[PDB]
Amino acid sequence: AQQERDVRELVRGVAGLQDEADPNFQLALNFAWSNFRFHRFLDVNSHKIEKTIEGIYEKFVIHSDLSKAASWKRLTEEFLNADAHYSILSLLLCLSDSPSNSSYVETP
Amino acid sequence: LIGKSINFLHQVCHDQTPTTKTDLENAFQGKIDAAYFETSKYLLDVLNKKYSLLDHMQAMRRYLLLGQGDFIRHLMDLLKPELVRPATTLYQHNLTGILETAVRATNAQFDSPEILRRLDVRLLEVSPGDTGWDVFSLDYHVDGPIATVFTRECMSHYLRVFNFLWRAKRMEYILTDIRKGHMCNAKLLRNMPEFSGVLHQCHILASEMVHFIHQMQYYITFEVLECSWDELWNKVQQAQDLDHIIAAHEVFLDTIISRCLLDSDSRALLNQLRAVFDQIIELQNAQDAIYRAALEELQRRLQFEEKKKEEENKRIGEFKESIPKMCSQLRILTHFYQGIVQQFLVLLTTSSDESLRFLSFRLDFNEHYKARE
Amino acid sequence: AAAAAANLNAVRETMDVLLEISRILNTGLDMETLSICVRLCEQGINPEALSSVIKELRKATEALK
Repeated sequence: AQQERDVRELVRGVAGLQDEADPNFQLALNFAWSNFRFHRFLDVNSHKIEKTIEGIYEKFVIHSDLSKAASWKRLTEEFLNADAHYSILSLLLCLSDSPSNSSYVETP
Repeated sequence: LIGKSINFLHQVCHDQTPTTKTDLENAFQGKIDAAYFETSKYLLDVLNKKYSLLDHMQAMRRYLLLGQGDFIRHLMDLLKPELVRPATTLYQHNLTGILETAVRATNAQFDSPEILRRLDVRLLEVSPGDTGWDVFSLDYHVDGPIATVFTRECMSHYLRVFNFLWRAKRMEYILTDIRKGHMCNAKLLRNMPEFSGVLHQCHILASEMVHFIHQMQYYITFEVLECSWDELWNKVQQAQDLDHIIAAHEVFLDTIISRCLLDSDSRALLNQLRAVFDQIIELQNAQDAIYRAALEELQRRLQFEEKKKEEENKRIGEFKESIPKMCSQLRILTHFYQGIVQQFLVLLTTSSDESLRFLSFRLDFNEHYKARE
Repeated sequence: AAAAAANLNAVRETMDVLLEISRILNTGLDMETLSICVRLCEQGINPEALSSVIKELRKATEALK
């Protein structure tokens, strides 16, 4: 119930389709749910996600980005304390990754 | 110290001469110094010959500190077309063999198989983004008894300095490609009365980049890997303890971190230095952005001559439209670069006591930035 | 009660942690869209399934340009 409204709002936000009476909204939604029900991936391996997180930290340390390395270790260690964790992490990881070298600018 | 040395000599090296040999009527000052002498001297000898500590250091300068130069340029020269293509379709299979062609061509081929075996490729910390030029790294594996002098935490320093001196030696080659484009193309553009201005403006702007990428790159040569190498070579060549090797090795790495811009305080200076890495790849594109229009038309003009065997007046006209925008753009780029390098120098003056202070006098003799202050 | 309202505060704090994680990985997501993705991950789904869709609609917003 909540999940259906969630997939609606994801189409609205991500695709920029704020009118549900657009046929493109319903086509993107049908695409979304059909992709969701096409089970084709293995389940998330928490250990591989952990290894990837550590490797991101090492890449930060290698490039002498000390504030981003300290931030990265700090945020990942706080988040991993109270499955879905590794899911969201992997999700973000594959989603763009784009300027992982850039965009440091650690405000907090 | 003595008991640790003789226990290490049994449990690790496994080469044994069996039973290696007022206070309380004073036998201590007689026994202990002789024992200390014999034990430590044998331990140093057997570690530098049975597992060869020194030959690894010489290939840690040539390979990891990139100080060889012949291998390093010819390797990267053969490695350019791979790195220009994005790194998701690049693997170790294509790394090790082009390394091998470089190795058989260069001075590396004569050397011992141990140090050559211990150089092998690695991928730089694989993460999506398709950064083709960034994905390459050397992993030097130490798994002997000498691992204790070449521990994994100071190899990380080797990796970091290798990374910075990968970026810089990439940019230098981009720059000399610009300089090569000048000496190849411009003897064809002497037949242009209008592009002469903008190409000449690029000639003038380029030499400041060349200069900035050759003053830093002689400070990095002759004070970062020539003085540091010497003082380290002294402090290894005399040293008469395992501790004495290790505790000079560590601070040699730290001192080179202080000489370059990779300290926690000199991050601000490193940002200024990265802003010169912006402009060089910018100017590289602009130089070819000339030729893809400018050189392109003259062949078309030749074919227009073959037609005859009013159109081209408009090609003159659209160029007299195009030239001022490109020239003024180049002007603003020049201003921007000079201003940010002045901002680099003004923070540079008081950072460290001597090392970074000397760099100010290297990068400016002319005192252009006393007359542009 | 109170600790049930301290928990809604501690989830918003963890969400701000995720907001910095979102930008240092450089995702296109922000506070609004990731709020949807969290509830979806509560219901259970492949993250590789959600991400391919988001990779599609972020590039199918240029068919709505």
